Amino acid sequence: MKISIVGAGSVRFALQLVEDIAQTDELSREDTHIYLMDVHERRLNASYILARKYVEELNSPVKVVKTESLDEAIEGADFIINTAYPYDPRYHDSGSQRWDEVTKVGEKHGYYRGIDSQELNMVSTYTYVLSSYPDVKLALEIAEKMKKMAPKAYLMQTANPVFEITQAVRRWTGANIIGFCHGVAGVYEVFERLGLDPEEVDWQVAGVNHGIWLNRFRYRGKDAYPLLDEWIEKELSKWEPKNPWDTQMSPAAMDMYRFYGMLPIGDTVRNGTWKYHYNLETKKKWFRRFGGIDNEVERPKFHEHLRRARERLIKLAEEVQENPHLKITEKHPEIFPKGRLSGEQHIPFINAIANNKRVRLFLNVENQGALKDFPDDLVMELPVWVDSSGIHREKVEPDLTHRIKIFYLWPRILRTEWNLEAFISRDRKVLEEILIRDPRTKSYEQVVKVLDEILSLPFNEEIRRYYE
Amino acid sequence: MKISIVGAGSVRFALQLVEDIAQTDELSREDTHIYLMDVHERRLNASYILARKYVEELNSPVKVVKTESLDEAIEGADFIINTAYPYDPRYHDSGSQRWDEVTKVGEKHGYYRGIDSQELNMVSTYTYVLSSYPDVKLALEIAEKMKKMAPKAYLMQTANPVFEITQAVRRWTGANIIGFCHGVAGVYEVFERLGLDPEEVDWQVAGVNHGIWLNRFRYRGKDAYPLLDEWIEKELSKWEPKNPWDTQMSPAAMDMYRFYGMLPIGDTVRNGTWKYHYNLETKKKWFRRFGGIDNEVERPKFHEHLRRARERLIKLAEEVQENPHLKITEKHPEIFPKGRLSGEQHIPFINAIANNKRVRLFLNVENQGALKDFPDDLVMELPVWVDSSGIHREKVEPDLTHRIKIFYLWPRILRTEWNLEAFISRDRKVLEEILIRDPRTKSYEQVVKVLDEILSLPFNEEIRRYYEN
Ligand SMILES: [Mn+2]
Ligand SMILES: [Mn+2]
Repeated sequence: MKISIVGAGSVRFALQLVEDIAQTDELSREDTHIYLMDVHERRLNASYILARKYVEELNSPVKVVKTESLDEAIEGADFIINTAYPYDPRYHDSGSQRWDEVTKVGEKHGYYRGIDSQELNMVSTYTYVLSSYPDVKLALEIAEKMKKMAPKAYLMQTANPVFEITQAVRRWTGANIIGFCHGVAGVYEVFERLGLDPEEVDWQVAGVNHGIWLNRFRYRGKDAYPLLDEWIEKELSKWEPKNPWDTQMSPAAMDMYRFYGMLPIGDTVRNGTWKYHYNLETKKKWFRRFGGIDNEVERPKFHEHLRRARERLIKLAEEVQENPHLKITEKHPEIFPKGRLSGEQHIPFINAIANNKRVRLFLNVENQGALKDFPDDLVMELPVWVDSSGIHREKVEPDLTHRIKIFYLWPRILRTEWNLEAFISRDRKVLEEILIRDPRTKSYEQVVKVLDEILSLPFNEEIRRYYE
Repeated sequence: MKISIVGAGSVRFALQLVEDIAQTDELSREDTHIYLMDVHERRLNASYILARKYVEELNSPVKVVKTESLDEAIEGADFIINTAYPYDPRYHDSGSQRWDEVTKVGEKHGYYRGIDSQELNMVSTYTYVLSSYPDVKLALEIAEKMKKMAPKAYLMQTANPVFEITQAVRRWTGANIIGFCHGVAGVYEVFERLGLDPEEVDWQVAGVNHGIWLNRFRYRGKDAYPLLDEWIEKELSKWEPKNPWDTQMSPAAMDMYRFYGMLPIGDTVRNGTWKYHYNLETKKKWFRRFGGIDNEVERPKFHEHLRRARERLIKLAEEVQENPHLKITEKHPEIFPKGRLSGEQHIPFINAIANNKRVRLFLNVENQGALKDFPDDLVMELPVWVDSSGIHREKVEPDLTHRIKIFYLWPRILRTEWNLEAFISRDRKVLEEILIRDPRTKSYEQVVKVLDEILSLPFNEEIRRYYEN
């Protein structure tokens, strides 16, 4: 089989994908070809060398290939993983650096954390100038190529905005796309914090990408929510975040639980109303110490760490290339483990589809009735069981609460429709209309000016012309 | 037949209803009984005397009765017209005055035009502290009474919020309510400005209460929107409103037309985004001279005007009580016309249901498939044909645009659900959550304080306790 990783320049992630493949029995065979593709020659090479080296040390028969041709990566593929984050190397070092520059423009026009930060949509680098033109455009191009050169492949969309893109591709191309995100892993924080063994809990989450809720939580044959209530009464007050990313049991999470009736899970906790996000001091009240990860201090700090980690991997690539005796699985155990899968859903999905290794996943697929009061065709993030017969929606029960539907999911669904409309219409009036619905907007003149300046940045030339 | 007017203390409207009934040939009969009910004795009395006086001057066999009892008004009714605007007379002269005071508290806390003014919801006196407790409570009470004591009657809801109340009554009691509003009449304004004969226009509107769109506009066999475009290019810049209410052809309405692809009709124009409403100066840019009717200047002024008109009718009632020879149809023809219906929808509806006089109306009724992409059970404002077999939904064609659905109607529907949840949940957190979605909210502490003060007002004690555990 042929597994293609588009955007392999994202080195650490591409490596953890390869590692997961080489460590998976059913997939660790001679006829498993992994194609690594990216336009960035040096980042691609670093992933390539560290990937081949890793499989050699693991003694895995898997073949690793690299290429700079999208078409070559796609042709005849069985699985295509889209993790690309387009950017202009003349102006920026990465997509996240471009997002950061635009965010700063927004901030000077009075939009704290940028125009792309909206109610229920605070997750950083999720959308770009609202309609995410570069990311949607690329996914659509991949989807259309896949329909002709790889008619049986799954497009595994990991690049953001996952919700908008999966929905756009489905609606406009009919391509075989499935959105992947792993905010569901926040549920293990909850179990731990409450002193529960994960394998003794009967749970389910459902909702929308970065918008999922613990609809079922049961322990020793009963509702386990009373246990959370106890923890809130006794432990919430003294809760402290272990790092900027640590929000699952935060005051914001529990305030949302109090209102909605179920606990928001994972990135859902980041995606709250402005109640929790007005400014950095408000964020520190609701997430404590760091103010979470989506703020002016922590986010640029995170991106810088990413950049450095990547540059270390590139250097390490150089090392192994000159000293073929280097043992990376010994030198750097955390980056190159041998008994530890990443925990990411991508490779289990592949093993499930190809090899009938049945597993429960949480993926962005069309609703088709799983959630009542939502359209069949709406892409949602659902519990599904996957095997070689395909993707089977688990019955969602109990249902999501009324408040979650009317106050959280529906408003998020409408924003998806607004962002999609902003992309397809090529109409600047839609971009304006979105900002007019933005609580931070104080005047129409403000809306016009922030968009004028953002669309006039030199690296946004194509986007500016698109809306002209 | 028994036609009950609940809230007949709203003198001029109650008279308009009586007048239409008396001038309707199939309803002018001695077994047509019009009950006027209201807890306000003076006002009820004035409606009562002027009503009986008018039906005499017309020689109608219609019987007019007055009662301060809700139960008596409802018992055995065939049609119940709820036009009540509940208010505590210990504190205020009317519902409007109460709304005005609360609005000022909100403005003091930084909410221009009050917390009850929200995006797509600028119409003054439409909701009251978001959940409209007094008005929703009353409608529900009437609904349950009606199901028991008037099992076949129609509840014709006129009092606001019509959308919220109609939906709530349908969902929680399943009672036989239909919502009535007259925004659709802005369409004739469009025809007049374009120089078109109202009788030779093929038109349709659809959407939601105070949220309707001119989805079909055809003239002499051709889409007539090109004529609107023509008018915009030639006349818009010099357009001027005739009074604070004149907004149908405003720059606001046209700006919405340009974005959505269809013209907002009637009160829909008042119900825009904050783009047209940030402050009085912004209102004047988009609605010209007066800044429309929903502002700190024109609305109190209109409310005082109403109070003044009501008081003149009460004084006239006295005049007639002490001079049975006065002919009020002569003294004030404008107020007491003959051979001239108001143009309102309520009495034609009654004539259609009762006597099979078939008529096309625009009413709030369950969607039931009329509009694609909306639930069957959602209450919407639809073109319907009415007769003794009931309500027949006209085919809606052309469809409402995508933008109208995703940017206007759906956001409007969600707000109705928010407002409903704010009522039945008895939960103050829901009132808070709504203000948290509000642009003029700058902090949570602001939200807490504005609701605290509003709920602590002496006349809001019932609501205050309702929201307490
Ligand atoms: Mn994610
Ligand atoms: Mn109305």
